[PDB]
Formats: sequence, C-alpha cells, structure tokens
Amino acid sequence: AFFSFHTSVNWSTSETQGKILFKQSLGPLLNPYLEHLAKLYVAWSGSIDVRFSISGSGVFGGKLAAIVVPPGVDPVQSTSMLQYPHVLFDARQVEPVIFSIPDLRSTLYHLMSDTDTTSLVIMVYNDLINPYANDSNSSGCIVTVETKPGADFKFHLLKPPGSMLTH
Amino acid sequence: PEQGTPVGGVIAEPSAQMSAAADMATGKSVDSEWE
Amino acid sequence: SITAPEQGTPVGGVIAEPSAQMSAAADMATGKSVDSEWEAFFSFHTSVNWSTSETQGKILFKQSLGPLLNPYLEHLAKLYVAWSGSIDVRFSISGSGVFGGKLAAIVVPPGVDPVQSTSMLQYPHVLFDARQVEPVIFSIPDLRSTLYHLMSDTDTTSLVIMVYNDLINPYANDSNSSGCIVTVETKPGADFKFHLLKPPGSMLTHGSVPSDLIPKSSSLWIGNRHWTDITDFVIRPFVFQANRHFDFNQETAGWSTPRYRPITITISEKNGAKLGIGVATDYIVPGIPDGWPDTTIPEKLTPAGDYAITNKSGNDITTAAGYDGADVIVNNTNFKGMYICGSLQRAWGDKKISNTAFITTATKVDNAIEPSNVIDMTKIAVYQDTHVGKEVQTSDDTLSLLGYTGIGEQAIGSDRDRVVRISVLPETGARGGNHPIFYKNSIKLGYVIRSIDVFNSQILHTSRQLSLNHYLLPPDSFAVYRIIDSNGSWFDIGIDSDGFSFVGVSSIGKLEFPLTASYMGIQLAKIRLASNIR
Amino acid sequence: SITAPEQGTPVGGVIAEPSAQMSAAADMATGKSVDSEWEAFFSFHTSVNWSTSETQGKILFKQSLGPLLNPYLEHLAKLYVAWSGSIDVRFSISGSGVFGGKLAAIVVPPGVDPVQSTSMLQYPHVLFDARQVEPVIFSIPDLRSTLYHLMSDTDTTSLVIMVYNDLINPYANDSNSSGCIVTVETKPGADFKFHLLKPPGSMLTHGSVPSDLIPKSSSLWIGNRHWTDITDFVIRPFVFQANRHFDFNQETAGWSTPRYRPITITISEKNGAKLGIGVATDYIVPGIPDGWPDTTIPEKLTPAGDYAITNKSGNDITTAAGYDGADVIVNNTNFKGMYICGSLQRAWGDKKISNTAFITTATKVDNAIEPSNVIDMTKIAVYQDTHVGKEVQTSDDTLSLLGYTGIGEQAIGSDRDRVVRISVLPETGARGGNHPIFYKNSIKLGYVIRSIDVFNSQILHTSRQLSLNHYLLPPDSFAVYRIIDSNGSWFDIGIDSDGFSFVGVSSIGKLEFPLTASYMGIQLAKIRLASNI
Amino acid sequence: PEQGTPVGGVIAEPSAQMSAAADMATGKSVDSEWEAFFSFHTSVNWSTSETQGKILFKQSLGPLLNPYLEHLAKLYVAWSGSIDVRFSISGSGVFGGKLAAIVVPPGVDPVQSTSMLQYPHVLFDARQVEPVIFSIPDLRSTLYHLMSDTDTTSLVIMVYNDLINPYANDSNSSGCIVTVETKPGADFKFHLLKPPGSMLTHGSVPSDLIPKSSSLWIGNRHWTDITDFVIRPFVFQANRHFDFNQETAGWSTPRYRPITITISEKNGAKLGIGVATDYIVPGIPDGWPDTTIPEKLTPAGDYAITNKSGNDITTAAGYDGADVIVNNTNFKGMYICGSLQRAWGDKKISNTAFITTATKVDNAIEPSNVIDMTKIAVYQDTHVGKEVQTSDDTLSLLGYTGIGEQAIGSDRDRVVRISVLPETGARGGNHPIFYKNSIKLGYVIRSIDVFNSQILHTSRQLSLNHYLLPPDSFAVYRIIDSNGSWFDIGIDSDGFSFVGVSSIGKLEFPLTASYMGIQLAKIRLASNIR
Ligand SMILES: [K+]
Ligand SMILES: [K+]
Ligand SMILES: [K+]
Repeated sequence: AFFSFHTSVNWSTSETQGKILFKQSLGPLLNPYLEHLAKLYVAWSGSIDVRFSISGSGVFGGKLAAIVVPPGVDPVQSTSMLQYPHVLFDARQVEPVIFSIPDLRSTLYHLMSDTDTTSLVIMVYNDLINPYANDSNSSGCIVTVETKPGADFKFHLLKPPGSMLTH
Repeated sequence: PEQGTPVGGVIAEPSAQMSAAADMATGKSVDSEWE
Repeated sequence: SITAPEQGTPVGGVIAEPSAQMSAAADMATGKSVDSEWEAFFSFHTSVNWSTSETQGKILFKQSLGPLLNPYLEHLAKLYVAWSGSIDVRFSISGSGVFGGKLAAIVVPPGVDPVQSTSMLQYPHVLFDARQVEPVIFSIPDLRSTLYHLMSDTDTTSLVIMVYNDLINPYANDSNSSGCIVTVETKPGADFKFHLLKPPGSMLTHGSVPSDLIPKSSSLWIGNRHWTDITDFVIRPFVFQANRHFDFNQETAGWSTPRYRPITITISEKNGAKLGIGVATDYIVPGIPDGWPDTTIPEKLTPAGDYAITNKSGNDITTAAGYDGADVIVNNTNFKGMYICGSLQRAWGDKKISNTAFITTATKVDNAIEPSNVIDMTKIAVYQDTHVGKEVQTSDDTLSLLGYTGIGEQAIGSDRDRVVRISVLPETGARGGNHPIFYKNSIKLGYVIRSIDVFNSQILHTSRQLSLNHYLLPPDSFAVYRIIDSNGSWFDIGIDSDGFSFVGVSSIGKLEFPLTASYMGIQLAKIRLASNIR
Repeated sequence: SITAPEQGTPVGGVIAEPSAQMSAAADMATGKSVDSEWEAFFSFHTSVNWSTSETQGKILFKQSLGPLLNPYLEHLAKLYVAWSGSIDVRFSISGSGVFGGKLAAIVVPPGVDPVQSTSMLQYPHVLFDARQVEPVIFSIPDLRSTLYHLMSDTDTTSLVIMVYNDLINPYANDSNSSGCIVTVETKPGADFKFHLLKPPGSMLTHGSVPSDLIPKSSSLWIGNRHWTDITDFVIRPFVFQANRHFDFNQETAGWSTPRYRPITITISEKNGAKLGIGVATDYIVPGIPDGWPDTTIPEKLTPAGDYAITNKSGNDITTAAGYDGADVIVNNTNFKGMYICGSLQRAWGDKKISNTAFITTATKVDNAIEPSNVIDMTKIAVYQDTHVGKEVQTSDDTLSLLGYTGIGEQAIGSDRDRVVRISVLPETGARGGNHPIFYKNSIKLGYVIRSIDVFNSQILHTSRQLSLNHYLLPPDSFAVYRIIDSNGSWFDIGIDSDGFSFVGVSSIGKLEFPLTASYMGIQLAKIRLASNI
Repeated sequence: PEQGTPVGGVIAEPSAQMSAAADMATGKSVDSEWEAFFSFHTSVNWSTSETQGKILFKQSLGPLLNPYLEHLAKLYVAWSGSIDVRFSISGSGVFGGKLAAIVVPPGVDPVQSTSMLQYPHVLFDARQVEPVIFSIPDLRSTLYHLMSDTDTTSLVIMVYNDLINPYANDSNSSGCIVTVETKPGADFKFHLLKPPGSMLTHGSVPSDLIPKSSSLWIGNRHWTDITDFVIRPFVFQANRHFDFNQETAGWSTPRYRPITITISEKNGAKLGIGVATDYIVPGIPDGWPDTTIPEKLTPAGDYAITNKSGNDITTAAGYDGADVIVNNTNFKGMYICGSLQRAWGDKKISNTAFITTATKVDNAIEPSNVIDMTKIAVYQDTHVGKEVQTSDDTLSLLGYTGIGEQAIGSDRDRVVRISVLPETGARGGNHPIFYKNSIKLGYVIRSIDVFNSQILHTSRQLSLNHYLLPPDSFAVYRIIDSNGSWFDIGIDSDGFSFVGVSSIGKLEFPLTASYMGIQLAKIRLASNIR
C-alpha cells in the first residue's frame, strides 16, 4: 500500500549526457518486504511500482530520465536509448513521479535467481549545471528510488525451510 | 492520497491473465499457505 | 502433383486381403484387451529399508519427476523430444502390527533440493504408519514454468519419503535393530504425454540426462590410465588427471583418445645410442602420441644396466619371501619409473631381434633423462637399443604398455609433480563435504611377480561417453549413481561437470565387487552423498 | 500458368498447424499497443544550445517536417518512397532557476524562409520560459499543395526555435558560457502514414536526403588527401581540390578512388637514371595510378644528394631540435617538396635491397624535373636508385606513401599552382557571406621528427558517400549540419552541390576535439550559417 | 498519461480528408503491405546429378526468411509465429522428379540422411502447374522468442526421387530452377520494441561475419584479397584472430596501418631492437607480423638464389623452371617494409627495413616463436656512427624475403605467439581451413602464398560485437560461385572456420557468402563443389 525506500544514487556535474547512474532488474530485492518473504518461496511473478525524486536545488539545472528496458537487452551509455519511452524528471522538479515496471516474461513464473527480467535505468538526459563551483565540481542531487509491489505481484511455490535452491 | 504523479511513459500494460497463468503453473490457491 | 503422408491409391493384397477373424484370433490366443498396457499397472522402481536405527528427519526416498522412473516411458522417450505431465508413485509397507512409527511424504516443488532435516516437515506433509495396510499413490504434479519439458530437463517436482517418527519394536532391545522395508512403484499417470516425435538420425541439440556414464555392472569398469579392471575405490583430498580425463564440454587437457591401442612412433638415433627421442605418428595433439603414458620418473638417472632392489639395508631381494617380507624398498635400478612396451622395432638393415623399451616424458642430455612433467614434441623418451652404429637409422616402432618398472613406489597418480600435463592439470578438492575418489587398478611390474596400484580419475566408459555425447550439468551439481554391493551395503557416487567423481563418506571399506550402479538423479554438490556402509 | 503475389497451393505445416491461442498467449506475455509502438510516445531527436550571446530574434533551430524528425520513421522510410501527415513535438529546456530569458517555437508554413527578427513573433508561437519545468506539446501539420510527398521533399511545413527574450545570468560576466540545453522530441501524428513501397535496391529518381555525409563523431573524420585524422578547421577565401573530391553527381575532376592504398607502377630506365617515369597498373583514368599525390614541386630541381636545412639567412643548420624557434627555412635540398614513399623495387638481376622513392608529378626534361601544374601519363616522376646499368631495367615498384619533403613550407593545399588537376580545378569562394573551409590534418616530414599541415576539401566519408549514393540538393542550397564540441561552442557547416563545406564565421578558434555532427536541414546558400564561438 | 501540456499556438488544423486523398492517389489499402505477398528469398538449381537424400533448402523459422521482417527485426528483440514459404520449380514437362518437404521440430538438428523421410513428409512433383505453400508453425515451449533464438521449427526439402531428363547427354547439364519466396503468416508478430543502440545481454546473431562479396574479403595476416581456400588438419593463429568473446591471444588490432617504433643503436649497427610507441599489449608495436625466421642469420649482404645445383636465378625462366629453390641470402624469412626513418642530424635518405621476431647477439638474430619487447628485431642502416641515435622509424609492410619457403602460417614453429596458440583440428567430419592470400617478394617479381585463419571483417566484427554461439555449434555460411558450385563454411566459437568437403578445387572467384543459420558441429557441412 505504500512506497518504501530502497536506494539512493548521486548525480554530479561530472556525469555527462547519456551516462547511466542506475541499473537494477525487476525482482523482490527492489523492496525490503519482498526480500523478507522471498525467503519463504522459490518463485515469483508480477510488477513493481516505483517512485523516484531528486533532492535538488533551485540553482541546479540538468535533467534526468528513467527507462524501463525490456528483458534481454543490456543498455548503452548513449542518448539513443532516449528514443524509447522514458520518464523525464528535471532537477528543479519537486513532486515525485510514479510508474510501473511490468513483468514481461517468456515463462509463467520466475525464480529468485532470475536476473533476465525487465529492468530500470536512470540515464542522464541533460548534464547537471551549477554556475558556482567551477573549482571543486562536487555538486549533489541525491536521487532516491522507492518501490511498492504491484497488484499483479505474488509469490509462488513455498520452499521447505532449510532446503536449498538448485539455481 | 499518496504523493507522486503517475505517468505512463511505458509500453508496459501489465496483463492480469499472466498472473492467472502463474496460478495455473503453480497450484497457488491461497495467499498465506502456512495457515 | 502433391501427395500427403497417408495418400496413394490402394490395391491391397492381390491373392488375399487382411482379415479381422485372424486378428481377433490373436486377441483370443493372447490377453490383448487394450494397447499401452504400462498405463494400466504400477511397475517396480525401488525399495528402501526403514530400520529403528534411523532417526527422524532422515530421507529414505528421493526422486524427481520424469520418464526415467518407469522403464516403459524411458523406452518411448527415445522417439520424442519433449514430455509433460504427472507420474503416480505407489508405496507399499507391511508392518508387524505391534510396530509403531509414522513415515512422512513431501512433494517438494521444482527449484529446490531437499535436506535431511525436520525443517522439511515445516511444510505440507502426508503421514502413514507402519500399520498401513493398503498402498498409497502420491501423484507427482508437473509444475513447470515452460509449456512442455524436454528430456534433458531435470528441475522438476520431486517427492521424498522421510522419517517422521522412529520405528518402534516393543520387544526389541536397545542393542538389536529391526526394520520394515518400503517398496516403491510407478505408473505413467493420466496427464502424462510425450510430445514432438523426432525423426531418426537426429541430434537432439541438448542431449539427454547423464544416465549412461557408469555401467550397471563392475565387469565393464576399466580405468582411464591403465586398461585393467577396477577393484576398489580410494578417497583422497585431491584428485587429478589429464590424459584420458574428459569433462562435460567434450574437451580435455590431455593428448589421447578414450581407447587403448599400441603406440606407433619413429626414432632416429644417430650414433651408439641406447636412448633417443621419438616423434608422433598417430596423434590428436601435434607432437604427442596417442596413448602415451602420463607419468614421469622420480629422479635424473642414466638407463644403462639391470634391475636392483634392496630391503632397506642393502639386502638384495630375489624371492617372494623377501619382497613381501620387506617393509620398504630402495630400488637402486637405473631405469626406475618407466614402461616396458614390447617394441617390435623394425628398420631397414636391422636383422637383429627387437628389444623392449622404457618410456616416459623427460628431457635428454647426451646420456641421461631428467624428470620433466610437461609433455611436448621433445619429451618423448625411449630406451630400447635399436642396434645403431655411427649412422642414422630411423627405425619405426610400435609399443604396447605392459608393466611399470617403478618397484616399491607408491600408487601411480599419487604425486602431481610426477603426473604429466600439457599446460593445465584438472584437479578438485572436497566439494560440499563430499570427498573425491580415484578408481583403483593394478599394473604389472618388471621382474617381480607382484603388481602395483594405479589410480584413475574416471572409468573409461565415463570418458568415452563424455567425448561423444553432449550432456547438461551446471558446475554446482552432480550426476548421482547409487552403488550397491552383494550384501546390500550401498553408497552414492556423484560425477562432476569437471568429470571427477566424489563420495559422501571418509572411508568406504571393503565390499563384494560383483556390484552394480544405478542412476538416481541430479543432485546439488553441497548435499552429502548418501551412504549405508556395513 | 499465371500466379499472383498471394497465390499458390496451401499445404500447411505437415506436423502441426498454426495456433491462435499461442499468438494470443504471446500478446499478454509482452503487453501490446496496436502494431506500431512508436506512434505512442515522444522520442529524442536532437538538442540545441542557448547561451547568453544569442540576442533577441536569433534562430537556434530550423528543421522541416519529414520522417527524419523521428528515428523510427527514418527506419521505415527506407521501405517507401512517399509519405504524408503530421509530427507531434515536445520540447523543453534544462535550465536553472537563476536563468531568465524566454524562447519561442514557430511552425512556419511551406515556402517561407524565416528571418532573424522579432517580426516572426507576430504569428502564432509557443512561448517557453527557461524557468519552466513541464514540457509543452504541439503539432506540425502537413500543409501540402500535393497529395503525397517524396522523401527528398524539403519544402514542407517547418519548425523554428527563436529567441524571444535574451538569456540572462548575473553571475558570469567574465566567461559568458551559460547553458540551457534545449531538447526536441518527436512522435508521429495519427494522420501520418507512408505510401508507395519501393522495391528493395531500387533507386529514387528525386534522390535521397543528404543526412549521412559527415559522421557523428570526429574519431571517424579523415582527409581526402592524407589518411590522418582531422584535428581542426581552416577558413580561406578560396578552397580547391580535385583528386578525391566528389560532387553530388558522383563526379570527380581527379583520378583516384576514395581510398588510400599502395601505388603500383612500372619504371623503365637505362644508362644510370635514378629519375624515371612510371606507368600505371591500377587506375580509374588511363595513365595515372589510383592514389597518386595531387601536388607538384615548387620549382625546377635536380635530385642528387641529401637533406639540407638552414634558418633565416644565417647558414645555420637545424641539426638539433633548434629547428623550432627559427620561423623561416631555406630548404636547400635538391629534392624540395616530393612525397616520400616506401618502395619494393622488384627486378631481375638487381640483387640489392630496395630504396625510398621520392615521387611527384613533373616533366622529365633531363635528370632535372620541371613543375607540371597538370598531370598526365608523361608526368609521373619517381626519383630512386633502382640500380640501373647500361641495359634497360623494368622493375616493379609498389609504393606506399609515408611522408613529405617540403620542410618549412605552408600547408599542402595553400598554393594553387602547385596543386594538381587534370584540366579543370574545382574551386569555390564565398557564397553569400559564408566562407569556405579546408579540413586540416598532418603529414610527417622526412628529416625532422616534426610534421607539416595538410589541407583537405572533404572528409573521406563525405567522398565515399558522394561516390556511391545519390542525393538531391539544388545548386542554390546547402546540406547544413551542426558541429558541437565538448564545450557549448557550435557552428553550422554547409556542404554544397560541388562538394565543398562552408562556414558562417571568419574564425572558428580552438575547440575541445571530441566533436559531433547532426543533420539540421537544407538551407539556402545566401543566409549566413549559425554559430556560437 | 504522458508528460507535457498541449498548446494550440497554431493555425494548423490537420485535416483527416487529406490522408484519404493520399490513400486515393496511392492504393494504400494496408498498413503493412509485406504481409500480403510472397517475397523472393533464394534460388537453387536442382540438377539431374543430385541424388536422393540431398537437401536443397533448409532454414529455421525466423525473421531472416523475409527482408521486410529482417528490417523490422532491428527495432525489436522478440517475435512469434509462422512464416509461409512458396516454391516454383520451373522445368520442362519431359522432366520427371520429386521432392519431399520435412518440417522438423524445435529441438533437433536434421541431417542429409534418408532417416528424415521416416517422418511425416509431403511430396511434390517437378511438373506442377501451381506453386505450393508451406507454413512453418512456431512450436515452442516459451511464450515468445528472442532474435538470438535458433532452436526453432525448421523446414527441410530434399530429393525424394532424382530428377530425370530423357534428352540428357554429357553436354546437357539442364534441370529445374527452384525459387523460394516467403510471406509472414497471419500469426506472425513482433514483440518487445527495444531501445536503439542496445545490445542483447546474451548475444546477437552471427549474420554478418563473412561479407556477401569476395570483392572485399581480406586476410587477418596480410592485407591482400583472398583468392581461394585451403584445407589442412590443424589451423592456428594468434595475431588478429578473435574468438566469440572479444578476446585475443595476439597483440594487434583488426586492421592494417603503419608500425611506428624507435630504435636506439650505435657503432654502425645495422641491427637493432625496437620499442613500441603504439601498442594495445604492452611492449609490442600493434601490427608486428606473426612469423619468425627459419634459422639463425647474420644479415649482412644481398639476395642470393640457386636451384639445388649452384646455378643462379636472374630471369623468369629458372624460378618457374626450377626443381626447388635455395635461398642463400643472409636475410631470408623476414618482412620487407618501407621504413621512413627520421633522426635529428641524419642528412641521409631512409633505407628500407627487414623486420622479424627474433633475439639478437651483437650481429645476428635467432628465431623465437615467443614475442616480447626483446624480440622486435629490425635490419636497417640508419646511418649511425659511434653514438646512440634514436631514429624514429615508421614501417609499412609490403613484401617478404623468404623466397623459397612454402607458405606463411604453414610451420607451427615459425608462427609467433605470446603465450598461447589458438588451434583447432577437425570436429566431426568437418575439416578446418585457412583463407589463402598472397604477398610479394623482394628480389623476384613473383609472389608467395599466405595463410589466414580469418577474413578481416570476421575479426573486427568479433572484436566489437558480442554474438551468441554454443561451443558445440557453428555459424554456417553458404558460399556460391559464379558457376554454381557451392559449399558451407562453419565458424567455431573459437573464431576458426571449418568445411565439410576434403578438397574445394577450382572456383570462379566472384563469390558471395550467405548465412544459413546455426548447425551442430558434429554434422557434416554441405558441399556441391562439382
Ligand atoms: K629389428
Ligand atoms: K631489388
Ligand atoms: K633519414
């Protein structure tokens, strides 16, 4: 019923356009409560909802993009990846933004080891700017990622406790 | 009402018939089985 | 223009035609009431003893779903690429009535591998007492992420029987132990169907299950270092071999094929030279002959003389009472660690009869040989007296391994520094808490009428199948084979992706050798390979 | 006996027959939009910069409607010859809060060319302030006197981004290098559709669009005269080259392919010559080898000796690295501007190792050689000792070019009377206030470890594409691109129908050299090309 | 709901009646027209000599059966469904012959045995009025495919009954012309639009390793065009030879450009040991040739040839008309270069160089198949006196002074390797090949052969693209000639190329290479060289 803090990543002025600050694949590790209940199961399926924001300043410009790439693909640090639907987010933007990561699977369930799932990447759309520190170049913009389970999310296949996973 | 603007910048379409396919491959039948 | 697979004008038999009265007559003569009879009865699978010595949480039975459970499906499976569906696994127990003790049943899902622990009972389990009269069936459902299974697939739903409560005899003392054996049978199940009939002469693109690595009888077991029959297993902390040792990738760090046949070479000693370097004539790797032995000499020495041994104090041994009566041997012989190799030894102008050889990988400096355990085109030593006098001869020679001159030494393959490789020596240690094993042969000696032990990483049937056939096994699992001797003492060997074999106990002991080997299934390597030694 | 494209005897797939339940299974497994997912979102196309230098009324962007405004349409355009309909646009500015200014977007109709004036804002336009975060969306309609377009058509409706209010920053009144990247994203309109499948391999009569002549990265830029990497630009009142220079008609006034390879020839001399005349063995024009250098020696000279250098009227040899700090060189060599080429002098009975070549085009009067402004089969000079006696020797040579001899000279291409042609040398001056450029790279000298500059009329990719592919451009127009360095400096190059690249500035200055190029569109050659340097 | 505020600051009004006017000027009628017709894919000559059981056509299901799907496949990473395939035989009515089509399942790899005909197969005659259409169904365990997937349903077509021409003679090699056309089935669908520039994480498809024309095939050892192939039992090479892992046991990039070095010697030393200034492996100059000399040499003088009998070759009659050739020059088996030499104060024109991997002892070099920074030998004058001379030298390889040697890459000892020598024998009934080339010689206007483990396009593509291939598989490449003789090459995961036939023979050299998918390495590669 709520979004939970998962991680936070930094975005300085050094990171040029097209760089990838984040890549994490779909799974129950995107939320602590699922990482807890994953221990009681061997399979899962379904989507995760995400909310992300930037604790930026007003003097900071730049812009940042979020791209749910499908299974199989590995991304590349190029602005050609922005030729694909993507959630723009400006550093000057205060209110967070929400979107889903669907479970696009050739199978009927996943296993906890599966890492060929749908994946999210945070990619630099426009370089971050600050007219002040042209001497230190150590500006901020913490970029938080929060997660909530999708309604289509559910675990499958209780494992016996103590039993090991083959994969 | 929780904070955040939802945005459909995706080709996502989470299908509900795939969750039933998973409940068919696995005889799920209950959300908390230990009960 | 076009004709379907069942199309053509029929004329029939020209003198007669098919009759139904005669086909009916064969059903009268027989008991043919339905086809595919194996779908109508339970077929024997195995049987386990459940004794009072076995505490709770022990696993007695463990099989994953598949067509290798029933033999009648294992046969038809050769015609199909895929399968799907459930198997029914009947259980029978005949208790004494005065006994007590309940026995659990758990159909664990796919993706897991069980453990002997009561934590497995923190999970849905059916129970049945020693006083159970009728059999119980326990259909194993096919839970699968795919739409069909292949035959190489092994991550399938499994069923385990495990001790829920210990078996109890009120009359039996704490010392004497009794038991009741539980028999297991299988039937194809109603939703079972094979899929995708394959055309014959078709490579299957992933192979099949590693079910044919160890033969089902010990009469067919011979080592990958020497051709003789196995006689016992040997547990050591590290196991290693290169020559005929093959992995599941059909690749080898050796230089020979999995077959023993003579060694044809040519050697061009110039002057009076009882030793020289031979060159390959038959080979898979350039430079090295196929069948060349994978062991060096201990020391630098000049082969020039005769045999010699002593009983630790200069007392030479010339009789069996001295050899067997000795505790250790010095072996002052000048051609110690080599192989006798009969040596036809033909050439043009060498009318003298041939003389045996002595071979190893070693260097050569004008009279001698030094131990070099890295085989090359120049590490092919021979000492056979090819009657040379001050002229190049270039004799052709064929050699057949017979014996080993290294009297008094330890078993062959026990020292890596003496074992030969090209660049990389395959080697393992204890995976999980499961110890590796050598397979033990014996090889003839020089003039003593005894023999010396010989260690082997594989059985040659295991090497042969892994050179030709393609198998799937991740680097974390084992292909398990349950060994059963004549008395019933059993243990499980597990073969590696690397090709090495393991065992789940520190010592096997002695055991009847007319023994067998049955494929139980794939098993993760952490889990201790089960055993019952007695 | 007649069969149509969808006609035949259907037998099926013998072992099974296509199931619809599996195709419906795959739709739910993957989600689904209606058969063209690219029609549903905005895709990154380009980004343009807006500094404080750009005054009010300046135009930062002009690109005409077409399928090049979206990558997915540029892909499927290759399967068609016609199109029609609108494109949706979303644009934004990655500005700061401290930045002011304001920017405007104007869909001008067909026919009109815009002007850098605020009078263009007397027309409906989308205002966008630098302080504005949420993007803004609007359509570019297809307003056409025809019923369909062709891929070459550039008289379509067009968009321009125009400075409405100058950008402001109270901080940097010393550097004046502020930012505000301005991105443009595109989506197809619902009225968009392609027409008229072309057969694959078939060419278009009206040509394609010149959008691939320069690569998108400077790592791939090499010269049409020497194979080294471009390093900077040069502006001159006249720009000329013939050898590997190709116009838009796939025509070159020179003699060589757009490649760099060894040069095979066959000398034949006698009595002790060292200065023979070769003959071609690989060519496109009869007589001249493919890849022969397009430059002639300064004057008449009798190659006999070795290198000789000296400073300003001083008779002081530059034996050391005091070559530098001299600023003038006499270059007293008897070989004084030839090209150095490693040779493989193969002959029958020579029995001696080969020697370097020292080639050029010139007229062999005697041992001497006179500068030939024009090339011919009777001009192909080579100065090397092939070890000749009295009898003829007909060696095979197979040269490969390594360096240059004209130490202390201007860059190869400055002087014109030394640059070689066949008959007519292509040349271009200023064309509407825009200045032509060379592409400058380097070539190694023979004696001093330093290198000398070399001028080029094109990038070799521009020559390979114009040698092979068929493009449209009216003579009164450019195929305009925008060059952007790692900093925020940029300038638009314009490639004319003759193959020459122009520039609007008089001096480009130094630039962080990892550069990129993007196709903006077709412009007239009269209006000056935009810049910020 | 997508981001952005729409604003009608326009006089635009996109009219919908103009899109219908365009559908009237052009008979559009369908958004994806390629689904409505069959498109040419290939053609095979079915001859009177090809016997029963020989496969004419074999292709697994996928987008590569149709160009329009091959074009749209670049925008996606998944597909699913059937593709139709049409056949038109086009022979005379005096001909009598019959083919058989086999749709084999997803999970087997067929062979050229008649055991494929122990399985449901449809027969169809040479003398057909109307062409025949086969739909290849997408049988699968998954719910969709990826573009890297190759275990799919296939269609095999072989000769059930040999083709007959009653008017046949030794001078009449007539037959039928079987054209294959494809159309995507009604159930074909692409899925999973990809981001551009993104690479599949497990690998792409080896569809581009051999170019489609021999006009631009060049070797990975010498820059000259291939001429024909060579079959040998053991093929091996390190430099410029890349596997399917973007890895290399060599030291130079998959290209050809000059070799810059510096040589510092003194006391009139014509020998030297150069040091790199453009490397990828620390020490070696990134382009140094991978072959040594046969023997110890003291390079002093000039060329020298005989013919086993102390004669001397000074004309193009003895060289060609010699029993054998004996190279008695003190610089033999090394590489001729252009060698522009620069040094401050060297008022002397550059002399050509002679380079090879070898040690040095004060006047003489000895061969060493190993290479490091201590083996980079040169032989140039350099015009050095008593003191050191840094001599910035740049080399361009043009020839080879090993007149009498057999071929470069034939002797494993002469071939250079850092530590490891990539090497393969046969795998199945399939033999490994070299790609043969030619390099020029020093004193003679003739040439010598050169062996290459790869075409250079095969090397650079593997240098910078991660493809997918199991170890027990090939990437097959059908290679036809101007006449009609053809054979399949199979590239191994190690980067080596194999062939099924034992001898190739003569070939009209305007060749073209296609791609015929994946094939298990334990299966004979096809051949119709005759
Ligand atoms: K003999
Ligand atoms: K010569
Ligand atoms: K020099």
